[PDB]
Order: sequence, then structure tokens, then C-alpha cells
Amino acid sequence: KQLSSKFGAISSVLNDILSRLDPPEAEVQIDRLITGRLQSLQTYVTQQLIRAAEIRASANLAATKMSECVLGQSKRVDFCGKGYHLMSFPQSAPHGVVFLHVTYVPAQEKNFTTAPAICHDGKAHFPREGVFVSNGTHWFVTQRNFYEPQIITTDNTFVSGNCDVVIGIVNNTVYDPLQPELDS
Amino acid sequence: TNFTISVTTEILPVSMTKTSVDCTMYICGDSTECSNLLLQYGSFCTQLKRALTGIAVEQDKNTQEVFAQVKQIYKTPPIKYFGGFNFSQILPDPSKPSKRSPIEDLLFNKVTNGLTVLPPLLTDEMIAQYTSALLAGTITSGWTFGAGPALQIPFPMQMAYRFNGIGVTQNVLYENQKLIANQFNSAIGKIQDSLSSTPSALGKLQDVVNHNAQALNTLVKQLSSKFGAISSVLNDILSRLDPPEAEVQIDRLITGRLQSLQTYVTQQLIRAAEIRASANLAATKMSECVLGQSKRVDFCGKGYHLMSFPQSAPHGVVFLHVTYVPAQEKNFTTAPAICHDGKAHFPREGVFVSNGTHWFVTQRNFYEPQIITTDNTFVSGNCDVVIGIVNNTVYDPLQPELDS
Amino acid sequence: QGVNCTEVNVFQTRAGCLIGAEYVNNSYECDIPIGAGICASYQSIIAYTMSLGAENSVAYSNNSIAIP
Ligand SMILES: *[C@@H]1O[C@H](CO)[C@@H](O[C@@H]2O[C@H](CO)[C@@H](O[C@@H]3O[C@H](CO)[C@@H](O)[C@H](O)[C@@H]3O)[C@H](O)[C@H]2NC(C)=O)[C@H](O)[C@H]1NC(C)=O
Ligand SMILES: *[C@@H]1O[C@H](CO)[C@@H](O[C@@H]2O[C@H](CO)[C@@H](O[C@@H]3O[C@H](CO)[C@@H](O)[C@H](O)[C@@H]3O)[C@H](O)[C@H]2NC(C)=O)[C@H](O)[C@H]1NC(C)=O
Ligand SMILES: *[C@@H]1O[C@H](CO)[C@@H](O[C@@H]2O[C@H](CO)[C@@H](O)[C@H](O)[C@H]2NC(C)=O)[C@H](O)[C@H]1NC(C)=O
Ligand SMILES: *[C@@H]1O[C@H](CO)[C@@H](O[C@@H]2O[C@H](CO)[C@@H](O)[C@H](O)[C@H]2NC(C)=O)[C@H](O)[C@H]1NC(C)=O
Ligand SMILES: *[C@@H]1O[C@H](CO)[C@@H](O[C@@H]2O[C@H](CO)[C@@H](O)[C@H](O)[C@H]2NC(C)=O)[C@H](O)[C@H]1NC(C)=O
Ligand SMILES: *[C@@H]1O[C@H](CO)[C@@H](O[C@@H]2O[C@H](CO)[C@@H](O)[C@H](O)[C@H]2NC(C)=O)[C@H](O)[C@H]1NC(C)=O
Ligand SMILES: *[C@@H]1O[C@H](CO)[C@@H](O[C@@H]2O[C@H](CO)[C@@H](O)[C@H](O)[C@H]2NC(C)=O)[C@H](O)[C@H]1NC(C)=O
Ligand SMILES: *[C@@H]1O[C@H](CO)[C@@H](O)[C@H](O)[C@H]1NC(C)=O
Ligand SMILES: *[C@@H]1O[C@H](CO)[C@@H](O)[C@H](O)[C@H]1NC(C)=O
Ligand SMILES: *[C@@H]1O[C@H](CO)[C@@H](O)[C@H](O)[C@H]1NC(C)=O
Ligand SMILES: *[C@@H]1O[C@H](CO)[C@@H](O)[C@H](O)[C@H]1NC(C)=O
Repeated sequence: KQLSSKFGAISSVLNDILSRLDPPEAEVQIDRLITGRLQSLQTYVTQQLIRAAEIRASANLAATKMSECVLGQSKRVDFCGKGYHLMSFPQSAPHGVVFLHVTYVPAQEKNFTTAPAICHDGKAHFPREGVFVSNGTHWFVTQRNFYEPQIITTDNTFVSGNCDVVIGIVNNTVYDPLQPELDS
Repeated sequence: TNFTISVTTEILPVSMTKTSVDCTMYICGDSTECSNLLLQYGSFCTQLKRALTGIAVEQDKNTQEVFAQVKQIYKTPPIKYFGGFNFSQILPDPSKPSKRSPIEDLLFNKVTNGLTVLPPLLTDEMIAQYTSALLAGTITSGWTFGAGPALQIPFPMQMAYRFNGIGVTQNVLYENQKLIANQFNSAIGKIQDSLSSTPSALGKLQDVVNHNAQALNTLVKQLSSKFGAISSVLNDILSRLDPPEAEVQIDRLITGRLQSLQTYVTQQLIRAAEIRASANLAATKMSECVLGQSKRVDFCGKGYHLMSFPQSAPHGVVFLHVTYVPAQEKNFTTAPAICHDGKAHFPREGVFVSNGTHWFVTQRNFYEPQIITTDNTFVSGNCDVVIGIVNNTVYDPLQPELDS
Repeated sequence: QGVNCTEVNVFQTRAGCLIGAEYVNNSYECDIPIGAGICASYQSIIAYTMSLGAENSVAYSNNSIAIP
């Protein structure tokens, strides 16, 4: 569109303007037109360079996601979709890529009570990988997600010091394995 | 053996001031000559306004995306007790009607015609509400609230969770819980003193504001230049000179001002790209170090990163990175393995350490002696191919208890 | 935009004044951005303040764990 504008000259035409105008002023008209069109081309290529730089940065981020979400599992939070990321399925797109994100969204929350530690027989108790949880007079252990009660044993728990300084600690009996199998 | 907790500050700017420039009134003030001669250059100033509206909409999208990453806002409980963790200058104070914590209050106090300065889409009130909601969500819901519905976790056990995730056993938290709380309060006081003391700590926001103001000032100064013409006045040539005779002068003036506007817009545009990249990096920082805890090191502050506090700031965001700084070193002797009864033994997760001749096991970043047992070791191969192995016995559990 | 609307139904905003819509005291989801916490939508055309979702404060205590 910018080619068709006269840019303040007599006319936008090139060959026909040479016939009706003398070369001493035709060189002035051509100089004005050549400077204006060079300015327009400079604006267009400045836009091209900045758009190429922005697209290159976005595509470098896309390639980082290509090497991070698709290749294996990424533990980093909400970098590959919303929530925890497990896997991704990329598909071919024109002038771009599209991403799917198999995520893990828990729901159906239930209220529960807990304790930082358990004091029993003058020593403290701490879970090895789980967490103490209870609903009523009975206590259990469970993981971070998808609550699954289990009996407190000595394989999923350990001992660390005594029970004097731990705040909020509560009594609870512990079911130690191999105790009833002693006289067989 | 003994650890300390410090806090640092990181300032990353988010959004520059939006500027809108009209072409015709900037070139000349209410003159028909510009109306009948500016269209001879084609639709040149139309794409300038298109680009500036594009900058306005991407800045609005950027300042919306950098903060609004939660579907629901969170409000703190009226009880301020958090198990020894005192959050008074971090939690927003309802005494002030603007609902601001004193730290961003001090940061706001420290940090300071044909043009148009459009106001931002989000003013400081909703930014303060965003920061309060994010602080509430990261204090009462643990590190798991962005993956779905809201949960509740008390402070000490999610401290234990973060210590388990950083690489130490959670039992060491309750041994010095009051010490950790006192060190946290001292670190908050010290970083408040550092914010109130250092005047050049906020140099990025002042730098970008001064850059924008200086660019506008030089634009205004170079507008009033003659550009090689007879008169520098915009409309005095309409009556002093014949409009047949003013064509070359007005053409030179409009092309000089067009070149100046073009180079100003390109400079601004480049900067706009830079601030968009910086705010995208800040958005990744917030999405990594606030929405859950991260394992990668030297990304959010110096040291092992546990969790961070995002706070409001004009044209930027400020972070409070809580880190783990070990100290109180002590020399000790080690061994890669131990051979007992002709069989090799390996540590489950730790390392064999002996001050003198008595060998003990311990975790990675903390020192505490433990008895070497069978449950924290396994047998794999013989003690013939390894090097640097020592000779000591292993105390067997369930050995002296089943005999009777 | 920007200019005071003493010189020129009428509603006064931070970024100037708005002509053609009535201001309401309720809250609605933002569709058309305006500026300084103003959003507009058509149901007649109206204008309203920015609504940041819904207020929700989860219960917090010294001992309350939530496991899905
Ligand atoms: C908290 O959750 C636990 C785990 O489910 C509950 O313990 C279990 O409660 C059920 C129902 O009362 C017990 O089943 C009963 O077993 C007896 C035999 O002992 C049987 O005769 C009954 O007909 C009934 O099936 C189950 O035994 C019990 N589990 C254990 C290990 O004792 C507990 O009741 C829950 N507490 C509250 C306050 O909801
Ligand atoms: C390296 O550190 C270990 C761990 O503290 C030191 O072993 C400790 O040695 C002392 C003295 O030999 C033991 O004290 C004794 O305890 C028994 C327990 O009944 C008591 O009856 C004795 O009267 C005496 O107080 C201590 O138990 C022992 N600790 C462990 C965990 O075995 C060791 O001495 C240190 N080595 C060097 C070179 O510093
Ligand atoms: C269970 O908790 C109770 C109190 O919460 C503890 O009972 C007291 O224990 C101390 C010393 O252990 C005695 O001097 C008190 O007389 C006890 N009071 C009562 C009412 O029994 C008890 O010790 C805890 N159980 C364990 C195994 O530590
Ligand atoms: C680890 O360092 C802290 C910080 O100095 C020590 O805490 C100090 O303990 C002494 C003795 O109770 C107090 O007089 C100081 O006031 C404490 N310091 C602070 C800042 O409160 C702690 O004792 C050290 N622990 C070990 C095992 O060395
Ligand atoms: C949490 O720390 C703040 C900061 O020190 C405490 O605020 C102080 O409160 C006392 C009593 O009202 C004032 O005399 C001080 O001037 C306050 N310090 C300030 C404003 O810097 C606050 O009391 C602490 N809260 C708890 C529960 O310990
Ligand atoms: C650990 O003990 C074993 C056996 O008690 C040592 O093995 C013997 O080492 C001596 C000299 O080092 C040799 O003469 C024997 O032939 C070895 N016997 C066997 C069965 O290998 C072993 O050297 C000791 N290791 C250390 C580091 O003291
Ligand atoms: C766990 O119990 C608490 C009680 O303190 C619940 O909190 C309230 O629950 C009722 C009923 O759902 C709501 O009407 C209130 O608005 C809640 N108050 C607050 C401050 O959140 C909580 O919802 C329960 N959680 C679950 C998963 O049942
Ligand atoms: C450990 O030994 C080295 C070697 O002599 C010494 O330079 C260093 O100071 C010692 N460190 C401690 C804590 O004793
Ligand atoms: C507009 O002018 C009136 C004077 O009648 C003044 O009260 C009001 O504050 C002004 N508003 C703005 C936005 O300048
Ligand atoms: C409702 O909106 C009007 C708009 O002028 C305002 O004057 C009034 O104070 C508002 N009422 C409340 C309760 O916010
Ligand atoms: C938590 O414990 C403190 C200390 O006694 C108490 O003041 C507060 O009311 C408790 N909060 C509860 C029980 O929700």
C-alpha cells in the first residue's frame, strides 16, 4: 500500500513522471520518493527484526517445553499445563505447536486430624514417608494424596530422640510387627 | 551441625507506563495543512498508533498474567497465631484503609502537551489484594493450592514437608523450632532495616521510570526545534508565509518530526520487548518459587530455596526468598563402605562418619549420630573390589530381642 | 480518556468519564477492559468495578489436615 502513495511529490508513477517533468526537477522528485520508500522499507524490516526476535524467544521457550514436558516427567510445578505435570502429547501445527497436558487434580476433600509426632515408651515417633492422620479415637498413616489408612508399624516409622520438646504431641499406641510370633 | 536462616530481596520490573501518541496533533496543533498533506505520505501514522495500542494491550495482558494465577482469592483467619511464626509486617494491616503491609508502604514512599498517559488496567489496590491472597494461600494451604481445590495444612508440618523436600530428615525441625522462629523474626527485621537503609536497592524501577521520563522529555525538547526551517513555531508559518511558499518548509518539518517519532517509537518498542521478557521471567519465578517449593538451586536467592513471599511494588514485584544457610563446620573421617562378616554394606541414604574410632551414620546436610543397624543398610557384593573400606561391626536389630 | 468531563447517564471514573452506560454497585466478571478497575458488559450496557472471583477463606487451626 505504501508504494502507491506519492509521498508529497507530484505523482506516484515512475516512468510517466519522467516524460512530463524535466530531469533537473525529476531528480528532486525521485530523490524524495527514494528516501520515503527507503524509510518505509526500514520501518518494515525493523518490524521484521523485532518480530523475529520475539518469535525466536517464544520458540526457545517452546523448545525448552519440548525438551522438558515431552522428554520424561518434569517435577516443576505448573510449567507444563495447570497443576502437576505427568506427560504431554504434542501435535503438528502450521507455524506453531500445540500441547496437551495430562495432569493430576485431586478432589472430594475430607476433614481430618493429625499430630506432629507420637510419644510412646519415652521416645518420639516420626513417619518415614507417610504422615500421621486420624478421624476419631483410632489413628492411622497415609500419603500426601488419595488418603489410605494403614496401621502404624515399625517399618514406615522410626525413632528420633525423646518426647519432651515436641509441641502438640499426643499419646498413641504402636503395633510392632513380629511381637506375637515369639514362641513359635 | 548448626544452621541459620536468612532472607534476601529480588526486584524484577513488570510493566512500564503505557503511552498513547496521536500523530496529527503531535505534528501540528489544529491546522488544515497537516490534514491535506499528511495523507500524501499514505497511512504512515496509522501503524504507529496500531503499534502503540499493541503495546498497551500486551502490557495489560502481561500485568494480568504475572499476578492473576489463582482462581480464588484467600483471606487470612482473624487469629494471628501461627505456632511461633510472627507475621505482622508481612501480613497486610487493616488499620490503613489502603490495606498495605508496612514493607511495601516504605517501598512506595522510597520510590517516586499533546501526549497521553493511559493509566494501568490494574491499580495498586487490586495488586495489594493479589499479594494478600497469594500470601494467605501460601501460609494456610501449604504448597499445594494451585493444582486444584483449596486445602488447609498447619505451618509446622508443612515446614517439615519443605525440610524433607530440601534434603534433610524432618525430625531436626522440632529440635530448634523456637530458634528457627526467632531467626526468622530477626531476618525479617534485618531485611526491613536493609530496605529502609539502602537507597539504591530499588534501582531497576527508578531506572526504567527515569528512562521513560527522559525519552519523553527529549521528545518534547526536540519537538520545539526548527529542523533547519525558518521558524520553530508550529502555526506561526501559516500567517507569516504564503501557503504556496510554505510547502517545502512544512514538508521538511513533518518529515523531521516523523523521523523523530519513528526513532522514539522503535526505542520504546525495543524496551517494551525487554520489559515483556523480564516480566515473563518474573512470572516464571513466581510460578516456580511461590506455587509450591522447587528443588533447583541458586534460582530464588542464595542458598537452598524453601519458599518465597511475593509482595506488591510499583511497576514491578519484590520477593522475599527464605533460604537455608548451613554453618558450624567440623572435620571428620569417612569411609565409602563397611565390610562385616565377610559381606559388604552400603548406606541407605547417608554416609559413615567417625570422630575417632566409633563409626556412625548421619544424613547429608545435618549432623546427628545414629547407631548403624541392618534396616538402614543392604548387602551387595563382597568387600574385595571396593577401596578405602574400614573394619567395624554392625549392630543387628531383632537379634537380642528374639532370644527370650 | 484523561480529560475532566466538566466540559464536553454521566458517570465519573478515574480515567475520565463514561457516557452511554449506568454504573452499578454489584460485581460481574470482566469482559471489556477499561482501566483503573473498571469493566463493562452488555446483558443494556452497564459498567462495574473489578470483581476478583469470589471471596473464600479456608478454615485454619492448630491441628487440621486436609488429605484428598
Ligand atoms: C475411623 O476410621 C476407622 C477405619 O475405618 C474406623 O475403624 C473401623 O470401624 C469399623 C466400623 O465401626 C469397624 O468395623 C466393625 O468391626 C467389628 C469387629 O471388630 C464388627 O463386629 C462390626 O460389625 C464392624 O464391621 C472396624 O473394625 C474398625 N477398624 C478397626 C481397626 O478397629 C473407626 O470406627 C472410625 N472412627 C470414627 C469415629 O469414625
Ligand atoms: C565420638 O562420639 C561418640 C558419640 O558420643 C563417643 O562415644 C561415646 O563415648 C562415651 C565414653 O566412652 C560413652 O559414654 C559411656 O556411656 C555408657 C552408657 O551406659 C556409660 O555407662 C559410661 O559410663 C560412659 O558414660 C558414650 O556412650 C559413647 N556414645 C555412643 C553413642 O556410643 C566417642 O567417645 C567419641 N570419640 C572421640 C574420639 O571423641
Ligand atoms: C499420656 O498422656 C498422659 C497425660 O496427657 C500422661 O500421663 C501423665 O504422665 C506423667 C508422667 O509420665 C505422670 O506423672 C502423670 O501422673 C500422668 N497423668 C495421668 C492422668 O495419667 C502419660 O504419661 C502419657 N503416656 C505416655 C506413654 O507418655
Ligand atoms: C546455633 O546458633 C544459634 C544462634 O546463635 C544458637 O542460639 C543461641 O543460643 C544461646 C544459648 O541458649 C543464646 O544465648 C543465644 O541468644 C542464641 N542466639 C540467638 C540468635 O537467639 C544455638 O545455641 C546454636 N546451636 C548450637 C548447637 O550451636
Ligand atoms: C510481631 O512483630 C512486630 C514487630 O516488632 C510486633 O510489633 C510491635 O508491637 C509492639 C507492641 O504493640 C510495639 O511496641 C512495637 O513498636 C511493634 N513493632 C513494630 C511496629 O515494628 C508484634 O507485636 C509482633 N507480634 C507478636 C504476636 O509477637
Ligand atoms: C578386615 O578384617 C579382615 C579379616 O579379619 C582382614 O582380612 C585379612 O587381612 C590380613 C592382613 O590385612 C590378611 O593377611 C588376611 O589374609 C585377610 N583375610 C581375609 C579372609 O581376607 C582385612 O584386611 C581387614 N581390613 C582392614 C581394612 O583392616
Ligand atoms: C472442615 O471443617 C471446617 C470447620 O471449621 C469447615 O469450615 C467451614 O465449613 C462450613 C461447611 O462447609 C462452611 O459453611 C464454612 O464457611 C467453613 N468455614 C471456613 C472458615 O472455611 C471446612 O469446610 C471443613 N472442610 C471439609 C473439607 O469438610
Ligand atoms: C580441617 O583440616 C584442615 C587441614 O589441616 C584445616 O585446614 C581446617 O581448618 C580444618 N577444619 C576444621 C573445622 O577443623
Ligand atoms: C474536575 O473539575 C472539578 C471542578 O468542578 C473538580 O472538582 C474535579 O476534581 C475534577 N476532576 C478531575 C479528574 O480532574
Ligand atoms: C453505590 O454506587 C454509588 C455510585 O455513585 C455510590 O455513590 C454509593 O456510595 C455506592 N454505595 C455503596 C454502598 O458502595
Ligand atoms: C492455638 O494455640 C494457641 C496457644 O495456646 C491458642 O491461643 C490458639 O487459640 C490455638 N488455636 C486454635 C485452638 O485454633
